[PDB]
Amino acid sequence: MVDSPQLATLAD
Amino acid sequence: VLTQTTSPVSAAVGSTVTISCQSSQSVRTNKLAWFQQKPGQPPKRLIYSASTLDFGVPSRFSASGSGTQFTLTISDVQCDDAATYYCLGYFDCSIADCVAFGGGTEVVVKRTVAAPSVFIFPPSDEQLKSGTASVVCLLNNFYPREAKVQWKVDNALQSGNSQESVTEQDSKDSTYSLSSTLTLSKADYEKHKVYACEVTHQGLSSPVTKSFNRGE
Amino acid sequence: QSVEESGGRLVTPGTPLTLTCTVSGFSLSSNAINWVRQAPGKGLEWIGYIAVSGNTYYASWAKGRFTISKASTTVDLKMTSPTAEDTGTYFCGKSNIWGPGTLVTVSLASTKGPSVFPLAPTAALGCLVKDYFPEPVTVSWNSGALTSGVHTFPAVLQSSGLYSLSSVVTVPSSSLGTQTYICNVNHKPSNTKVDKKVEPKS
Repeated sequence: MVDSPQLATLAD
Repeated sequence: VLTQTTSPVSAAVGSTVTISCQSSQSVRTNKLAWFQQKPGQPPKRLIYSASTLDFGVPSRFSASGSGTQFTLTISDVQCDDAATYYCLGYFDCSIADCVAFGGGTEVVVKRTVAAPSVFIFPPSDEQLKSGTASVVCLLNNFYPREAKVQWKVDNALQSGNSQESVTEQDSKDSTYSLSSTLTLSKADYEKHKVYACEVTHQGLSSPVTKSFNRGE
Repeated sequence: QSVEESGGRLVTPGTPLTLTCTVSGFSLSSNAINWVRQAPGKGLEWIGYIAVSGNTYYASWAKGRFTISKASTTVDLKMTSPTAEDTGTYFCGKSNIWGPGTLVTVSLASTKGPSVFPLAPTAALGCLVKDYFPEPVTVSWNSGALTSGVHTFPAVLQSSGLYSLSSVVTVPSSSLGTQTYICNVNHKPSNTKVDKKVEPKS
Protein backbone atom coordinates (compact mmCIF):
# COMPACT_ATOMS: atom_id res chain seq x y z
CA MET A 1 0.00 0.00 0.00
CA VAL A 2 1.41 3.38 -1.14
CA ASP A 3 0.84 6.55 0.93
CA SER A 4 -1.61 9.06 -0.58
CA PRO A 5 -3.55 12.00 0.90
CA GLN A 6 -6.44 11.02 -1.40
CA LEU A 7 -7.26 14.60 -2.42
CA ALA A 8 -6.59 14.97 -6.18
CA THR A 9 -7.58 11.43 -7.21
CA LEU A 10 -11.05 9.92 -6.88
CA ALA A 11 -10.56 8.24 -3.52
CA ASP A 12 -14.20 7.19 -2.96
CA VAL B 1 3.31 28.42 -3.51
CA LEU B 2 0.31 28.12 -5.83
CA THR B 3 -0.78 31.53 -7.14
CA GLN B 4 -4.31 32.19 -8.38
CA THR B 5 -6.18 34.86 -10.28
CA THR B 6 -6.59 37.96 -8.10
CA SER B 7 -9.99 38.37 -6.43
CA PRO B 8 -12.61 39.33 -7.22
CA VAL B 9 -13.64 38.06 -10.63
CA SER B 10 -17.12 39.34 -11.45
CA ALA B 11 -19.29 38.00 -14.26
CA ALA B 12 -22.94 38.20 -15.25
CA VAL B 13 -25.46 35.38 -15.25
CA GLY B 14 -24.93 33.32 -18.42
CA SER B 15 -21.37 34.62 -18.87
CA THR B 16 -18.14 32.63 -18.57
CA VAL B 17 -15.35 32.90 -16.02
CA THR B 18 -11.90 31.42 -16.07
CA ILE B 19 -9.64 31.07 -13.02
CA SER B 20 -5.90 30.37 -13.34
CA CYS B 21 -3.69 28.40 -10.95
CA GLN B 22 0.08 28.79 -11.48
CA SER B 23 2.69 26.74 -9.63
CA SER B 24 6.20 28.06 -8.94
CA GLN B 25 7.20 24.38 -8.99
CA SER B 26 5.73 21.69 -11.30
CA VAL B 27 2.80 19.68 -9.92
CA ARG B 28 3.21 15.96 -9.27
CA THR B 29 1.95 13.82 -12.08
CA ASN B 30 -1.27 15.55 -12.87
CA LYS B 31 -2.51 15.44 -9.32
CA LEU B 32 -4.46 18.71 -8.99
CA ALA B 33 -7.99 19.37 -7.70
CA TRP B 34 -10.42 22.28 -7.62
CA PHE B 35 -12.54 23.12 -4.57
CA GLN B 36 -15.42 25.47 -3.98
CA GLN B 37 -16.23 27.06 -0.64
CA LYS B 38 -19.09 29.31 0.43
CA PRO B 39 -18.82 31.17 3.75
CA GLY B 40 -19.72 29.18 6.87
CA GLN B 41 -19.68 25.99 4.75
CA PRO B 42 -17.06 23.26 4.23
CA PRO B 43 -15.19 22.94 0.94
CA LYS B 44 -16.70 20.83 -1.88
CA ARG B 45 -14.54 19.27 -4.58
CA LEU B 46 -15.50 20.06 -8.15
CA ILE B 47 -12.57 18.59 -10.08
CA TYR B 48 -9.96 15.94 -9.42
CA SER B 49 -7.06 14.75 -11.59
CA ALA B 50 -6.93 18.19 -13.25
CA SER B 51 -9.75 17.50 -15.77
CA THR B 52 -12.24 15.13 -14.17
CA LEU B 53 -15.59 16.26 -12.74
CA ASP B 54 -16.85 14.88 -9.43
CA PHE B 55 -20.21 13.16 -9.19
CA GLY B 56 -23.19 15.53 -8.93
CA VAL B 57 -21.20 18.55 -10.12
CA PRO B 58 -22.79 20.72 -12.86
CA SER B 59 -21.37 20.33 -16.39
CA ARG B 60 -20.95 24.12 -16.38
CA PHE B 61 -17.58 23.42 -14.67
CA SER B 62 -14.54 22.45 -16.72
CA ALA B 63 -10.79 22.34 -16.09
CA SER B 64 -7.49 21.77 -17.87
CA GLY B 65 -3.74 22.01 -17.48
CA SER B 66 -0.39 20.38 -16.76
CA GLY B 67 3.03 21.11 -15.20
CA THR B 68 2.70 24.66 -13.83
CA GLN B 69 -0.49 25.99 -15.48
CA PHE B 70 -4.04 24.96 -14.59
CA THR B 71 -7.39 26.58 -15.35
CA LEU B 72 -10.96 26.24 -14.09
CA THR B 73 -13.75 27.44 -16.40
CA ILE B 74 -17.32 28.17 -15.27
CA SER B 75 -19.59 28.43 -18.33
CA ASP B 76 -23.13 29.80 -18.06
CA VAL B 77 -22.43 31.35 -14.63
CA GLN B 78 -25.34 31.10 -12.19
CA CYS B 79 -26.12 33.04 -9.00
CA ASP B 80 -25.29 29.72 -7.36
CA ASP B 81 -21.57 30.03 -8.25
CA ALA B 82 -20.90 33.05 -6.04
CA ALA B 83 -18.09 31.52 -3.94
CA THR B 84 -14.33 31.25 -3.45
CA TYR B 85 -12.47 28.71 -5.63
CA TYR B 86 -9.27 26.97 -4.51
CA CYS B 87 -6.82 24.85 -6.45
CA LEU B 88 -4.85 22.15 -4.64
CA GLY B 89 -1.82 20.22 -5.90
CA TYR B 90 0.49 17.34 -4.96
CA PHE B 91 4.28 17.72 -4.80
CA ASP B 92 7.29 15.56 -3.99
CA CYS B 93 7.59 15.25 -0.21
CA SER B 94 11.31 15.86 0.57
CA ILE B 95 11.47 18.66 -1.99
CA ALA B 96 8.46 20.57 -0.62
CA ASP B 97 5.14 20.12 1.21
CA CYS B 98 3.22 17.11 -0.11
CA VAL B 99 0.09 19.18 -0.62
CA ALA B 100 -0.63 22.88 -1.12
CA PHE B 101 -3.70 25.09 -1.55
CA GLY B 102 -3.72 28.15 -3.75
CA GLY B 103 -4.67 31.56 -2.40
CA GLY B 104 -8.27 31.27 -3.56
CA THR B 105 -10.25 33.32 -6.06
CA GLU B 106 -13.60 34.89 -5.16
CA VAL B 107 -16.36 34.96 -7.78
CA VAL B 108 -18.93 37.77 -7.84
CA VAL B 109 -22.17 37.73 -9.83
CA LYS B 110 -22.56 40.92 -11.90
CA ARG B 111 -26.04 42.39 -11.68
CA THR B 112 -27.93 45.52 -12.68
CA VAL B 113 -27.20 48.55 -10.41
CA ALA B 114 -29.38 48.75 -7.28
CA ALA B 115 -29.34 51.59 -4.78
CA PRO B 116 -29.31 50.85 -1.05
CA SER B 117 -32.07 52.05 1.23
CA VAL B 118 -30.56 53.55 4.34
CA PHE B 119 -31.59 53.40 7.96
CA ILE B 120 -30.04 54.98 11.02
CA PHE B 121 -30.62 53.52 14.50
CA PRO B 122 -29.84 55.46 17.71
CA PRO B 123 -28.53 53.90 20.95
CA SER B 124 -31.24 52.10 22.94
CA ASP B 125 -32.13 53.61 26.32
CA GLU B 126 -31.31 50.13 27.60
CA GLN B 127 -27.69 50.45 26.37
CA LEU B 128 -27.31 54.05 27.54
CA LYS B 129 -28.52 52.97 30.98
CA SER B 130 -25.30 50.97 30.87
CA GLY B 131 -22.00 52.73 30.22
CA THR B 132 -21.85 52.61 26.42
CA ALA B 133 -23.42 53.93 23.17
CA SER B 134 -23.75 52.39 19.68
CA VAL B 135 -25.47 54.04 16.71
CA VAL B 136 -26.04 51.83 13.66
CA CYS B 137 -26.44 52.61 9.98
CA LEU B 138 -28.04 50.05 7.68
CA LEU B 139 -27.57 49.83 3.90
CA ASN B 140 -30.08 47.30 2.62
CA ASN B 141 -30.03 45.40 -0.70
CA PHE B 142 -27.56 47.11 -2.99
CA TYR B 143 -25.22 46.38 -5.92
CA PRO B 144 -22.31 46.68 -6.45
CA ARG B 145 -20.54 46.17 -3.13
CA GLU B 146 -18.46 49.36 -3.20
CA ALA B 147 -20.20 51.98 -1.06
CA LYS B 148 -18.97 54.87 1.10
CA VAL B 149 -20.42 55.32 4.58
CA GLN B 150 -19.43 58.47 6.48
CA TRP B 151 -20.52 59.23 10.02
CA LYS B 152 -21.00 62.82 11.18
CA VAL B 153 -21.41 63.94 14.80
CA ASP B 154 -22.28 67.66 14.82
CA ASN B 155 -20.69 67.81 11.32
CA ALA B 156 -17.49 66.31 12.72
CA LEU B 157 -16.40 63.66 10.25
CA GLN B 158 -15.77 60.43 12.19
CA SER B 159 -12.79 58.35 11.05
CA GLY B 160 -11.22 55.13 12.36
CA ASN B 161 -13.82 54.54 15.11
CA SER B 162 -16.65 52.74 13.29
CA GLN B 163 -16.81 49.12 12.05
CA GLU B 164 -18.55 47.62 9.00
CA SER B 165 -19.88 44.15 8.29
CA VAL B 166 -21.15 43.07 4.86
CA THR B 167 -23.35 40.07 4.00
CA GLU B 168 -22.41 37.51 1.36
CA GLN B 169 -24.07 37.98 -2.04
CA ASP B 170 -27.83 37.21 -1.83
CA SER B 171 -28.84 33.90 -3.45
CA LYS B 172 -31.88 35.30 -5.31
CA ASP B 173 -31.11 38.88 -6.42
CA SER B 174 -27.28 39.07 -5.96
CA THR B 175 -27.52 42.13 -3.67
CA TYR B 176 -25.41 43.00 -0.63
CA SER B 177 -26.45 44.46 2.72
CA LEU B 178 -24.15 46.32 5.08
CA SER B 179 -24.16 47.46 8.72
CA SER B 180 -21.86 50.16 10.08
CA THR B 181 -21.61 50.76 13.82
CA LEU B 182 -20.25 53.91 15.45
CA THR B 183 -19.22 53.35 19.06
CA LEU B 184 -18.82 56.24 21.51
CA SER B 185 -18.57 56.45 25.27
CA LYS B 186 -21.85 57.63 26.82
CA ALA B 187 -20.13 60.82 28.05
CA ASP B 188 -19.09 61.68 24.47
CA TYR B 189 -22.54 60.72 23.15
CA GLU B 190 -24.22 63.10 25.60
CA LYS B 191 -22.07 66.02 24.41
CA HIS B 192 -23.47 66.23 20.86
CA LYS B 193 -26.85 66.65 19.21
CA VAL B 194 -26.71 65.76 15.48
CA TYR B 195 -25.80 62.18 14.59
CA ALA B 196 -25.79 61.45 10.85
CA CYS B 197 -24.88 58.70 8.41
CA GLU B 198 -23.99 59.70 4.85
CA VAL B 199 -24.02 57.17 2.03
CA THR B 200 -22.40 57.43 -1.41
CA HIS B 201 -23.17 54.74 -3.99
CA GLN B 202 -23.40 54.23 -7.79
CA GLY B 203 -27.19 53.91 -7.64
CA LEU B 204 -27.50 57.24 -5.83
CA SER B 205 -27.42 60.28 -8.13
CA SER B 206 -26.61 62.21 -4.95
CA PRO B 207 -25.50 61.04 -1.47
CA VAL B 208 -28.17 60.08 1.09
CA THR B 209 -27.86 61.28 4.69
CA LYS B 210 -29.97 59.70 7.41
CA SER B 211 -29.77 61.48 10.76
CA PHE B 212 -31.42 62.11 14.11
CA ASN B 213 -31.25 64.59 16.99
CA ARG B 214 -30.52 63.19 20.45
CA GLY B 215 -33.82 63.21 22.37
CA GLU B 216 -36.17 63.98 19.49
CA GLN C 1 -20.18 8.57 3.48
CA SER C 2 -19.28 11.28 6.00
CA VAL C 3 -17.07 12.62 8.80
CA GLU C 4 -17.49 15.07 11.70
CA GLU C 5 -14.99 17.16 13.66
CA SER C 6 -15.37 18.01 17.35
CA GLY C 7 -13.44 19.35 20.32
CA GLY C 8 -12.98 22.92 19.13
CA ARG C 9 -13.37 25.49 21.91
CA LEU C 10 -11.72 28.42 23.66
CA VAL C 11 -8.35 27.72 25.28
CA THR C 12 -5.45 29.82 26.59
CA PRO C 13 -2.16 30.03 24.66
CA GLY C 14 -0.02 26.90 25.21
CA THR C 15 -2.91 24.66 26.28
CA PRO C 16 -2.31 21.42 24.33
CA LEU C 17 -5.66 20.93 22.60
CA THR C 18 -6.73 17.83 20.67
CA LEU C 19 -9.40 17.78 17.94
CA THR C 20 -11.22 14.66 16.78
CA CYS C 21 -12.41 13.51 13.37
CA THR C 22 -15.01 10.71 13.60
CA VAL C 23 -15.37 8.55 10.51
CA SER C 24 -18.79 7.19 9.60
CA GLY C 25 -19.82 5.03 6.64
CA PHE C 26 -16.30 4.06 5.55
CA SER C 27 -13.02 2.61 6.87
CA LEU C 28 -9.72 4.11 8.06
CA SER C 29 -8.03 0.88 6.98
CA SER C 30 -8.60 1.71 3.29
CA ASN C 31 -8.85 5.52 3.52
CA ALA C 32 -6.57 8.45 4.42
CA ILE C 33 -7.63 11.54 6.43
CA ASN C 34 -6.48 15.16 6.11
CA TRP C 35 -6.58 18.13 8.46
CA VAL C 36 -7.28 21.53 6.91
CA ARG C 37 -7.85 24.88 8.59
CA GLN C 38 -8.94 28.43 7.93
CA ALA C 39 -8.33 31.65 9.88
CA PRO C 40 -11.50 33.78 9.83
CA GLY C 41 -11.69 35.68 6.51
CA LYS C 42 -8.48 34.06 5.19
CA GLY C 43 -8.03 31.07 2.85
CA LEU C 44 -7.69 27.31 3.29
CA GLU C 45 -4.44 25.84 4.67
CA TRP C 46 -3.33 22.22 4.51
CA ILE C 47 -1.90 21.01 7.83
CA GLY C 48 -1.16 17.33 7.18
CA TYR C 49 -2.57 13.84 6.66
CA ILE C 50 -2.28 10.28 7.87
CA ALA C 51 -2.02 7.52 5.27
CA VAL C 52 -3.76 4.15 5.56
CA SER C 53 -0.36 2.77 6.67
CA GLY C 54 -0.37 5.18 9.64
CA ASN C 55 2.44 7.32 8.22
CA THR C 56 1.89 11.00 8.95
CA TYR C 57 2.87 13.89 6.69
CA TYR C 58 2.87 17.62 7.58
CA ALA C 59 3.31 21.00 5.95
CA SER C 60 6.73 22.54 6.77
CA TRP C 61 5.10 25.35 8.77
CA ALA C 62 3.02 22.81 10.72
CA LYS C 63 5.90 20.56 11.84
CA GLY C 64 6.27 20.63 15.64
CA ARG C 65 3.10 22.63 16.15
CA PHE C 66 0.81 19.73 15.11
CA THR C 67 0.51 15.95 15.58
CA ILE C 68 -1.93 13.56 13.82
CA SER C 69 -2.80 10.04 15.01
CA LYS C 70 -5.53 7.44 14.37
CA ALA C 71 -7.60 4.94 16.33
CA SER C 72 -10.10 2.54 14.79
CA THR C 73 -12.89 5.05 14.13
CA THR C 74 -11.25 8.36 14.85
CA VAL C 75 -8.36 10.58 13.87
CA ASP C 76 -6.82 13.06 16.32
CA LEU C 77 -5.05 16.35 15.71
CA LYS C 78 -3.00 17.35 18.73
CA MET C 79 -2.02 21.01 18.81
CA THR C 80 1.24 21.05 20.72
CA SER C 81 1.58 24.68 21.88
CA PRO C 82 -1.23 26.88 20.50
CA THR C 83 -0.91 30.66 20.02
CA ALA C 84 -3.45 33.30 18.91
CA GLU C 85 -2.47 32.58 15.25
CA ASP C 86 -4.16 29.16 15.61
CA THR C 87 -7.68 30.63 15.90
CA GLY C 88 -9.90 29.39 13.07
CA THR C 89 -12.14 26.63 11.79
CA TYR C 90 -10.52 23.21 11.40
CA PHE C 91 -11.78 20.65 8.88
CA CYS C 92 -11.04 16.95 8.65
CA GLY C 93 -11.62 14.81 5.59
CA LYS C 94 -10.48 13.72 2.16
CA SER C 95 -11.59 14.18 -1.42
CA ASN C 96 -15.38 14.43 -1.46
CA ILE C 97 -15.81 14.13 2.28
CA TRP C 98 -15.46 17.10 4.63
CA GLY C 99 -17.13 17.81 7.96
CA PRO C 100 -18.89 21.01 9.07
CA GLY C 101 -15.66 22.00 10.85
CA THR C 102 -15.00 22.71 14.51
CA LEU C 103 -14.04 26.21 15.66
CA VAL C 104 -10.92 26.69 17.79
CA THR C 105 -10.33 29.98 19.64
CA VAL C 106 -6.92 30.75 21.20
CA SER C 107 -6.90 33.80 23.47
CA LEU C 108 -6.49 35.08 27.01
CA ALA C 109 -9.96 36.66 27.08
CA SER C 110 -12.71 35.18 29.28
CA THR C 111 -15.88 33.68 27.92
CA LYS C 112 -18.49 36.40 27.98
CA GLY C 113 -22.22 36.26 27.29
CA PRO C 114 -23.56 39.08 25.13
CA SER C 115 -25.93 41.89 25.92
CA VAL C 116 -28.86 42.12 23.48
CA PHE C 117 -30.09 45.62 22.66
CA PRO C 118 -33.08 46.46 20.46
CA LEU C 119 -32.79 48.37 17.20
CA ALA C 120 -36.27 49.98 17.13
CA PRO C 121 -38.23 50.69 13.86
CA THR C 122 -41.50 49.23 4.57
CA ALA C 123 -39.55 49.36 7.88
CA ALA C 124 -36.34 48.15 9.52
CA LEU C 125 -35.83 46.73 13.01
CA GLY C 126 -33.18 44.58 14.68
CA CYS C 127 -31.05 43.37 17.58
CA LEU C 128 -27.55 44.39 18.58
CA VAL C 129 -25.73 41.40 20.04
CA LYS C 130 -22.81 43.10 21.76
CA ASP C 131 -19.72 42.28 23.82
CA TYR C 132 -19.45 38.51 23.76
CA PHE C 133 -16.58 36.08 23.56
CA PRO C 134 -15.85 33.73 21.90
CA GLU C 135 -17.70 32.90 18.65
CA PRO C 136 -20.31 31.94 17.61
CA VAL C 137 -23.78 33.26 18.31
CA THR C 138 -26.99 32.22 16.53
CA VAL C 139 -29.93 34.48 15.78
CA SER C 140 -33.39 33.87 14.45
CA TRP C 141 -36.69 35.75 14.58
CA ASN C 142 -40.02 34.68 16.05
CA SER C 143 -38.45 31.23 16.56
CA GLY C 144 -37.94 30.66 12.80
CA ALA C 145 -41.42 31.91 11.80
CA LEU C 146 -39.73 35.00 10.30
CA THR C 147 -37.08 34.26 7.73
CA SER C 148 -37.87 36.65 4.86
CA GLY C 149 -35.98 39.95 4.62
CA VAL C 150 -33.75 38.93 7.53
CA HIS C 151 -30.08 39.90 7.42
CA THR C 152 -27.79 38.62 10.16
CA PHE C 153 -24.40 40.17 9.72
CA PRO C 154 -21.01 38.56 10.25
CA ALA C 155 -19.50 39.38 13.64
CA VAL C 156 -16.73 41.95 14.03
CA LEU C 157 -13.95 41.94 16.62
CA GLN C 158 -14.07 45.25 18.51
CA SER C 159 -11.36 47.46 19.98
CA SER C 160 -12.09 45.81 23.35
CA GLY C 161 -11.28 42.29 22.08
CA LEU C 162 -14.93 41.28 22.32
CA TYR C 163 -17.24 40.43 19.42
CA SER C 164 -20.32 42.30 18.29
CA LEU C 165 -22.95 41.61 15.63
CA SER C 166 -26.32 42.89 14.45
CA SER C 167 -29.30 41.06 13.03
CA VAL C 168 -31.82 43.05 11.10
CA VAL C 169 -35.14 42.48 9.37
CA THR C 170 -37.18 44.57 6.92
CA VAL C 171 -40.97 44.41 7.45
CA PRO C 172 -44.10 46.26 6.32
CA SER C 173 -44.69 49.47 8.29
CA SER C 174 -48.38 48.40 8.49
CA SER C 175 -47.51 45.44 10.74
CA LEU C 176 -46.01 47.61 13.52
CA GLY C 177 -47.64 47.36 15.95
CA THR C 178 -50.04 44.55 15.13
CA GLN C 179 -47.17 42.05 14.78
CA THR C 180 -44.83 40.90 17.52
CA TYR C 181 -41.13 40.88 16.63
CA ILE C 182 -38.77 38.88 18.85
CA CYS C 183 -35.13 37.99 18.21
CA ASN C 184 -33.73 34.66 19.45
CA VAL C 185 -30.12 34.96 20.54
CA ASN C 186 -28.11 31.94 21.63
CA HIS C 187 -24.47 32.00 22.65
CA LYS C 188 -23.71 28.37 23.56
CA PRO C 189 -20.18 29.02 24.88
CA SER C 190 -21.72 30.79 27.91
CA ASN C 191 -25.10 28.97 27.78
CA THR C 192 -26.77 32.37 27.46
CA LYS C 193 -30.12 32.35 25.66
CA VAL C 194 -32.17 35.55 25.26
CA ASP C 195 -35.52 36.36 23.57
CA LYS C 196 -35.65 40.15 23.10
CA LYS C 197 -38.87 41.90 22.05
CA VAL C 198 -38.39 44.79 19.60
CA GLU C 199 -40.95 47.60 19.25
CA PRO C 200 -41.37 51.30 18.37
CA LYS C 201 -40.28 53.71 21.13
CA SER C 202 -42.02 57.10 20.67
